[PDB]
Amino acid sequence: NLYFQSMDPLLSVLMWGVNHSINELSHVQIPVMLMPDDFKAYSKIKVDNHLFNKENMPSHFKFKEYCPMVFRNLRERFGIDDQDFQNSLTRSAPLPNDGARFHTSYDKRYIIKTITSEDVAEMHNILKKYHQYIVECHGITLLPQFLGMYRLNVDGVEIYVIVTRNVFSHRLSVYRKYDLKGSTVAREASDKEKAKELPTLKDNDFINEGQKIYIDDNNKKVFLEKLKKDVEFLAQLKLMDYSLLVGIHDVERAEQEEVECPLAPGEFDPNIDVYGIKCHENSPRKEVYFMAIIDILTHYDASTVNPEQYSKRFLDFIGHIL
Amino acid sequence: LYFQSMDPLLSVLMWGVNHSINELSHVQIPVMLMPDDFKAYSKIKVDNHLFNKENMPSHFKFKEYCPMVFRNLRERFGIDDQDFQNSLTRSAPLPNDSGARFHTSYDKRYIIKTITSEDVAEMHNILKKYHQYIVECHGITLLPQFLGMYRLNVDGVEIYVIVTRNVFSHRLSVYRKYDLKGSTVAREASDKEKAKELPTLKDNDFINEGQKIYIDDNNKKVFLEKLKKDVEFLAQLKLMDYSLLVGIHDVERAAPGEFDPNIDVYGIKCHENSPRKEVYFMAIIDILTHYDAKVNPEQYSKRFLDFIGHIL
Ligand SMILES: CC[C@@H](Nc1c(C#N)c(-c2ccc(-c3cccc(Cl)c3F)cc2)nc2cnccc12)C(N)=O
Ligand SMILES: CC[C@@H](Nc1c(C#N)c(-c2ccc(-c3cccc(Cl)c3F)cc2)nc2cnccc12)C(N)=O
Repeated sequence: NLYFQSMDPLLSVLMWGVNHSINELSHVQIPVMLMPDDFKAYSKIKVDNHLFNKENMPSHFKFKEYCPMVFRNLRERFGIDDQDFQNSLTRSAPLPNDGARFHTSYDKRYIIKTITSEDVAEMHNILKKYHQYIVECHGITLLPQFLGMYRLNVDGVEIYVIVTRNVFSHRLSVYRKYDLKGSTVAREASDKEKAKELPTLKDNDFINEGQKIYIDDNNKKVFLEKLKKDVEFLAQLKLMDYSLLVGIHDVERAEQEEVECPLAPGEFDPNIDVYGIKCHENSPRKEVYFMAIIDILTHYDASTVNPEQYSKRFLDFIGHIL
Repeated sequence: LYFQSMDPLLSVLMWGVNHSINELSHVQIPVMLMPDDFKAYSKIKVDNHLFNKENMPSHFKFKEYCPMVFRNLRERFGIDDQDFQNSLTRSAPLPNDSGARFHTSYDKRYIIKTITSEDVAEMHNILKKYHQYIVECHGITLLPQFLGMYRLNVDGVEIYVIVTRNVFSHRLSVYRKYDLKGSTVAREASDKEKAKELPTLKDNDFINEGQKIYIDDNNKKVFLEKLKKDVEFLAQLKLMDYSLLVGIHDVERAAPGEFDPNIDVYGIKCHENSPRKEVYFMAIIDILTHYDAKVNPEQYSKRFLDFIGHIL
């Protein structure tokens, strides 16, 4: 059964705190609708164990959840059941990707990131507009899905954490990934980065490697129409420096790595892998693309391009590569 | 389940038991308890801002004493942790009446009583010997079954709480109830006490009413043999001032007269030749008075056993 053990005590507190948060909400009514107070709310928990569970958990920790009712409503609006979320974040420890550091949930559904107190403050600044935007697009958006936000304290180490939905497939592997922005001199992966297993490539890598993305005219028009709305919303909030993250699944590469070791090859569940787009019938390779916006929370007040200019250049760059 | 109550302390108790048991489901059942488990505790302090402001208090603390020991006790007494959690939280405990106050779980399986910090210290003082006594008698005893001990804090007020098992049936009504000590001293329920629906009657009430408990020779032997061993243990811990609690169920006022002895563990049916079809619920309560509060514990125990033997 579930002990929340880790060598990383901050991961043990995160798994414990998500378990607690979700069980607590099981004892709080789902309201007709969110109110203003729900956007300034928190729950704080301080645990002090003495000679109790001293093996599998730290004895002294704090866990704080920001606006629990709002993130619960956001999970529901993005089609995520709270018990599934709880199992994803607690049944086995999140895995490190190894400042660039992130974790993935064990089942690769969710991304966990350490954020600053400035981030948390900016999150509260946008949370009402973000929530209403999610309402009006019926949860259909390329924006990050913010699913939970927490503060952890153990051993005198304080961190803030955000949980988002993975852009990539929980099952289909990515052999190539790009963080894309536009209009940035020398924006390309370092030598050390390109030497890794799965490098995070960037704008000049995408251009200089001849990267194409083969989606049909309909999927392109639907995708670019969402991007425009989402990026216009970000520019209204005065946000900038966001990326399009692009993951490519190569069906025949994935297949050759199985032979070394029921959805058909290249098929995915669009209710789980929500950012997936199939290639068109004339791709030179059978590929599946995963594409969405990440990393939105830079406010213009914090060469300085303005958010209008950033949004136009970004849309122009993505439009010119597809 | 929102743990709502007019009494904030009851919400905290229900939230706390709920949290306690869920937490223990994330903790291994040890091969055996160790000395540290008898000096252990869990503390949680909750501070909510504009969250769950309707059901629950926004600021509270909950401490569980020796959670590993009370979990083991619950198992040794044939109690599943999810049934226990259910009994204490599906619906608020009900107050007996209104120091003498107690609550009953909503399903009448358990007793919840506010105790002093002095009680909490004396429970820690006896708990290793009590646990090892429960091991030795295989959970067969008329002692109080100590199932959980806690400290609650809400809105400036702090209380300590013990949970025990109901001596009485979760189903069968008691029409008559005695607190018996064998004090040759005066022990009579008050006129106020006696005006109630169910008075707590005492030694001299039992004598003056000529109350009879008709048990067959085998049940009485087994019962007095347990009582002897239990009372000799109490005297060895230098505990005194405990009572036999006796509840009488009247079957004719009505299958009638039957009960599950895995739930109502203190039930004993009457002699077939009893002039009334009764069922008796009898066990020891209220053991935590140490002689060091200064008739001695040996004398108390012998005078106690003699009186119970006297009445059957
Ligand atoms: C390039 C990104 C990296 N992987 C990430 C990645 C990160 N880091 C993120 C991510 C980025 C930034 C933030 C974030 C920062 C500050 C404040 C707030 Cl509120 C935030 F939300 C959260 C999550 N999301 C991903 C989604 N799916 C797949 C891969 C992803 C990688 N190297 O592959
Ligand atoms: C006769 C007393 C009352 N009913 C009680 C009753 C009480 N009070 C108790 C009880 C008494 C004392 C304590 C107690 C005090 C101090 C410290 C510690 Cl550690 C204790 F455990 C706990 C529980 N147990 C009962 C069991 N079954 C049926 C009726 C019961 C009643 N009036 O009916």
